[PDB]
Amino acid sequence: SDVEEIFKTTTQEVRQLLRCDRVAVYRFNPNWTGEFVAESVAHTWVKLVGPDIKTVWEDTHLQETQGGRYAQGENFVVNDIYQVGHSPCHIEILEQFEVKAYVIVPVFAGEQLWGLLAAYQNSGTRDWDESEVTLLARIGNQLGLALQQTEYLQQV
Ligand SMILES: *[C@@H](C)[C@H]1/C(=C/c2[nH]c(/C=C3N=C(/C=C4\NC(=O)C(CC)=C4C)C(C)=C\3CCC(=O)O)c(CCC(=O)O)c2C)NC(=O)[C@@H]1C
Repeated sequence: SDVEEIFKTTTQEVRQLLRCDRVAVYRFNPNWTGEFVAESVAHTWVKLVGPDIKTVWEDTHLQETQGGRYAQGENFVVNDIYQVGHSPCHIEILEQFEVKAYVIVPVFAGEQLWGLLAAYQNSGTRDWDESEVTLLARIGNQLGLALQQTEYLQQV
Protein backbone atom coordinates (compact mmCIF):
# COMPACT_ATOMS: atom_id res chain seq x y z
CA SER A 1 0.00 0.00 0.00
CA ASP A 2 2.06 2.93 -1.31
CA VAL A 3 -1.02 5.16 -1.03
CA GLU A 4 -0.18 5.51 2.68
CA GLU A 5 2.91 7.45 1.62
CA ILE A 6 0.63 9.89 -0.17
CA PHE A 7 -1.29 10.25 3.09
CA LYS A 8 1.89 10.75 5.12
CA THR A 9 3.10 13.65 3.01
CA THR A 10 -0.32 15.33 2.80
CA THR A 11 -1.26 14.88 6.46
CA GLN A 12 1.86 16.88 7.39
CA GLU A 13 0.78 19.69 5.06
CA VAL A 14 -2.80 19.95 6.29
CA ARG A 15 -1.26 19.93 9.77
CA GLN A 16 0.43 23.22 8.94
CA LEU A 17 -2.63 24.48 7.03
CA LEU A 18 -4.74 24.64 10.19
CA ARG A 19 -1.61 25.57 12.22
CA CYS A 20 -2.14 22.39 14.18
CA ASP A 21 0.27 20.35 16.22
CA ARG A 22 -0.98 16.94 15.27
CA VAL A 23 -3.52 15.50 12.85
CA ALA A 24 -4.79 11.98 13.25
CA VAL A 25 -6.54 9.63 10.89
CA TYR A 26 -9.21 7.53 12.54
CA ARG A 27 -10.56 4.58 10.57
CA PHE A 28 -13.70 2.64 11.35
CA ASN A 29 -13.11 -1.09 11.37
CA PRO A 30 -15.84 -3.73 10.71
CA ASN A 31 -16.34 -3.76 14.51
CA TRP A 32 -16.03 0.06 14.81
CA THR A 33 -13.18 -0.44 17.29
CA GLY A 34 -11.47 2.84 16.46
CA GLU A 35 -8.20 2.13 14.69
CA PHE A 36 -5.67 4.89 14.06
CA VAL A 37 -3.90 4.22 10.78
CA ALA A 38 -1.69 7.32 10.79
CA GLU A 39 -1.06 10.65 12.47
CA SER A 40 1.16 13.63 11.80
CA VAL A 41 2.47 15.03 15.05
CA ALA A 42 5.34 17.36 15.87
CA HIS A 43 8.53 15.62 17.01
CA THR A 44 8.27 17.67 20.20
CA TRP A 45 5.74 15.12 21.48
CA VAL A 46 5.23 11.38 21.40
CA LYS A 47 4.36 10.03 17.95
CA LEU A 48 1.93 7.50 19.53
CA VAL A 49 1.70 5.54 16.30
CA GLY A 50 5.13 4.01 16.71
CA PRO A 51 5.72 1.19 19.26
CA ASP A 52 2.34 -0.48 18.99
CA ILE A 53 1.19 1.50 15.94
CA LYS A 54 -2.29 0.07 16.29
CA THR A 55 -3.95 2.56 18.53
CA VAL A 56 -7.46 1.32 19.13
CA TRP A 57 -10.08 3.56 20.71
CA GLU A 58 -13.12 1.61 21.74
CA ASP A 59 -15.67 4.33 22.10
CA THR A 60 -18.88 2.57 23.10
CA HIS A 61 -20.65 5.90 22.57
CA LEU A 62 -19.93 6.07 18.83
CA GLN A 63 -20.16 2.28 18.48
CA GLU A 64 -23.68 1.93 19.83
CA THR A 65 -24.79 4.96 17.83
CA GLN A 66 -23.03 3.74 14.65
CA GLY A 67 -21.06 6.96 14.44
CA GLY A 68 -23.81 9.06 15.95
CA ARG A 69 -24.02 12.46 14.29
CA TYR A 70 -20.89 11.58 12.35
CA ALA A 71 -22.86 8.91 10.48
CA GLN A 72 -24.93 11.61 8.77
CA GLY A 73 -21.71 13.28 7.67
CA GLU A 74 -21.95 16.05 10.23
CA ASN A 75 -18.77 17.72 11.49
CA PHE A 76 -18.13 18.93 15.01
CA VAL A 77 -15.86 21.66 16.37
CA VAL A 78 -14.69 21.77 19.96
CA ASN A 79 -13.15 25.09 21.01
CA ASP A 80 -12.65 23.65 24.49
CA ILE A 81 -13.57 20.29 25.96
CA TYR A 82 -14.22 21.66 29.45
CA GLN A 83 -16.17 24.84 28.68
CA VAL A 84 -18.48 22.85 26.39
CA GLY A 85 -19.89 21.11 29.48
CA HIS A 86 -18.97 17.58 28.42
CA SER A 87 -19.49 14.51 30.58
CA PRO A 88 -16.76 12.48 32.43
CA CYS A 89 -14.48 10.10 30.47
CA HIS A 90 -13.25 10.78 26.90
CA ILE A 91 -12.04 14.09 28.23
CA GLU A 92 -9.50 12.38 30.49
CA ILE A 93 -7.93 10.75 27.46
CA LEU A 94 -7.79 13.99 25.46
CA GLU A 95 -6.21 15.91 28.35
CA GLN A 96 -3.51 13.23 28.38
CA PHE A 97 -2.63 13.98 24.74
CA GLU A 98 -1.93 17.60 25.85
CA VAL A 99 -4.96 18.72 23.90
CA LYS A 100 -8.06 20.67 25.03
CA ALA A 101 -9.66 21.44 21.66
CA TYR A 102 -10.05 19.73 18.29
CA VAL A 103 -12.07 19.44 15.11
CA ILE A 104 -13.75 16.32 13.72
CA VAL A 105 -14.59 15.97 10.03
CA PRO A 106 -16.08 12.87 8.30
CA VAL A 107 -14.06 11.09 5.61
CA PHE A 108 -16.05 8.99 3.16
CA ALA A 109 -14.18 6.52 1.00
CA GLY A 110 -15.93 3.75 -0.81
CA GLU A 111 -19.38 2.65 0.29
CA GLN A 112 -19.60 3.99 3.87
CA LEU A 113 -17.88 6.28 6.32
CA TRP A 114 -14.25 5.26 6.14
CA GLY A 115 -13.19 7.26 9.12
CA LEU A 116 -12.86 10.57 10.81
CA LEU A 117 -10.15 13.15 10.45
CA ALA A 118 -9.16 14.99 13.58
CA ALA A 119 -6.72 17.79 14.17
CA TYR A 120 -5.41 18.86 17.54
CA GLN A 121 -3.16 21.77 18.51
CA ASN A 122 -1.43 22.23 21.95
CA SER A 123 -4.65 22.70 23.92
CA GLY A 124 -5.81 25.41 21.51
CA THR A 125 -8.66 27.03 23.42
CA ARG A 126 -9.44 29.03 20.29
CA ASP A 127 -12.37 29.10 17.91
CA TRP A 128 -12.04 26.83 14.91
CA ASP A 129 -12.52 29.10 11.94
CA GLU A 130 -14.74 28.29 8.97
CA SER A 131 -11.73 28.61 6.63
CA GLU A 132 -10.01 25.76 8.51
CA VAL A 133 -12.93 23.41 9.17
CA THR A 134 -14.19 23.40 5.59
CA LEU A 135 -10.74 22.88 4.10
CA LEU A 136 -9.92 20.03 6.49
CA ALA A 137 -13.05 18.13 5.44
CA ARG A 138 -12.26 18.86 1.80
CA ILE A 139 -8.74 17.42 1.98
CA GLY A 140 -10.11 14.54 4.04
CA ASN A 141 -12.52 13.54 1.28
CA GLN A 142 -9.83 14.28 -1.30
CA LEU A 143 -7.54 11.75 0.37
CA GLY A 144 -10.37 9.25 0.40
CA LEU A 145 -10.54 9.53 -3.38
CA ALA A 146 -6.93 8.38 -3.57
CA LEU A 147 -7.98 5.36 -1.55
CA GLN A 148 -10.71 4.64 -4.08
CA GLN A 149 -8.37 5.17 -7.03
CA THR A 150 -5.83 2.77 -5.51
CA GLU A 151 -8.60 0.27 -4.73
CA TYR A 152 -9.80 0.58 -8.33
CA LEU A 153 -6.30 -0.08 -9.62
CA GLN A 154 -6.06 -2.93 -7.11
CA GLN A 155 -2.51 -2.59 -5.89
CA VAL A 156 -1.05 -6.06 -5.66
C1 LIG B 1 -15.85 6.45 28.99
C2 LIG B 1 -17.20 6.95 29.57
C3 LIG B 1 -16.04 6.08 27.51
C4 LIG B 1 -16.55 7.30 26.72
C5 LIG B 1 -17.82 7.86 26.83
C6 LIG B 1 -18.30 9.02 26.11
N1 LIG B 1 -17.89 9.45 24.87
C7 LIG B 1 -18.56 10.62 24.52
C8 LIG B 1 -18.51 11.43 23.39
C9 LIG B 1 -17.63 11.35 22.34
N2 LIG B 1 -16.63 10.23 22.00
C10 LIG B 1 -15.89 10.60 20.82
C11 LIG B 1 -14.85 9.79 20.24
C12 LIG B 1 -13.61 10.23 19.79
N3 LIG B 1 -13.04 11.49 19.79
C13 LIG B 1 -11.77 11.58 19.24
O1 LIG B 1 -11.08 12.58 19.14
C14 LIG B 1 -11.46 10.22 18.81
C15 LIG B 1 -10.17 9.96 18.14
C16 LIG B 1 -10.30 10.44 16.69
C17 LIG B 1 -12.52 9.42 19.14
C18 LIG B 1 -12.68 7.96 18.92
C19 LIG B 1 -16.42 11.77 20.49
C20 LIG B 1 -15.92 12.53 19.30
C21 LIG B 1 -17.37 12.22 21.25
C22 LIG B 1 -18.07 13.53 21.03
C23 LIG B 1 -19.13 13.53 19.91
C24 LIG B 1 -20.29 12.65 20.32
O2 LIG B 1 -20.73 12.75 21.49
O3 LIG B 1 -20.78 11.86 19.47
C25 LIG B 1 -19.44 10.94 25.65
C26 LIG B 1 -20.30 12.15 25.78
C27 LIG B 1 -19.56 13.34 26.43
C28 LIG B 1 -18.41 13.74 25.52
O4 LIG B 1 -18.67 14.09 24.35
O5 LIG B 1 -17.24 13.70 25.98
C29 LIG B 1 -19.30 9.94 26.60
C30 LIG B 1 -20.02 9.85 27.91
N4 LIG B 1 -15.62 7.72 25.88
C31 LIG B 1 -14.49 6.96 25.82
O6 LIG B 1 -13.52 7.22 25.09
C32 LIG B 1 -14.63 5.81 26.82
C33 LIG B 1 -14.72 4.50 26.04
